[PDB]
Amino acid sequence: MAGQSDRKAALLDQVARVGKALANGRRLQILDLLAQGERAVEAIATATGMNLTTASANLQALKSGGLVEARREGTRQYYRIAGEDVARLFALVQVVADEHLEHHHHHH
Amino acid sequence: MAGQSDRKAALLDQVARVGKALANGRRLQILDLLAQGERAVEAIATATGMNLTTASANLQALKSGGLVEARREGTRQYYRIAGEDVARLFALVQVVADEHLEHHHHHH
Repeated sequence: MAGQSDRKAALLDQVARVGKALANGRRLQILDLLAQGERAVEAIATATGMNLTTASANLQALKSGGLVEARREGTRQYYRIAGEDVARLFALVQVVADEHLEHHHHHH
Repeated sequence: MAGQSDRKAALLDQVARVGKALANGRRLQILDLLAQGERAVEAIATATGMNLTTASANLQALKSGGLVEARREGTRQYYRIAGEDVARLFALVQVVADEHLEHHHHHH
């Protein structure tokens, strides 16, 4: 209670940070693809129709946000969602948006 | 038959939209405040130390993302989290953020 703890602003900073990474749309194609399995940069880029150079750039953007991480198998860099925390969050935002855009008139 | 149709792309646009709303720290504080109950613009503005007109813009942005809804009674415009689903999202990301905000050292 002494004074006030504004450290929560750093918490909001992290929330905004992951938001900035997610807010793009095209980079969500990466998350969606990684949710189907962890993949190498070459695989992710080509599959989504993006250049490897540009992919590495925005993968680092997602990595710094805290969405994805990278593992080195041999000489390939495989990207995977940092943790199920972000994975389930991405699944959540997909579902919550889906059932709102597809607001079905359930009626029998 | 159905060969190829990229419909998921529009779904990602909606996700990017809510991401932009979450990418605003000043407005995230409002979400944490409105998670405590529905309150009129005047109350929200004063509590945060922001102008009513500016707060309205902040609130409108959140509402446009689908974060909060406008529940009007009498002569007051109360803002509240659009749904429990959305509240659980903000709660989730807040927990995820906090979980990464200094994980500390557990040596017991």
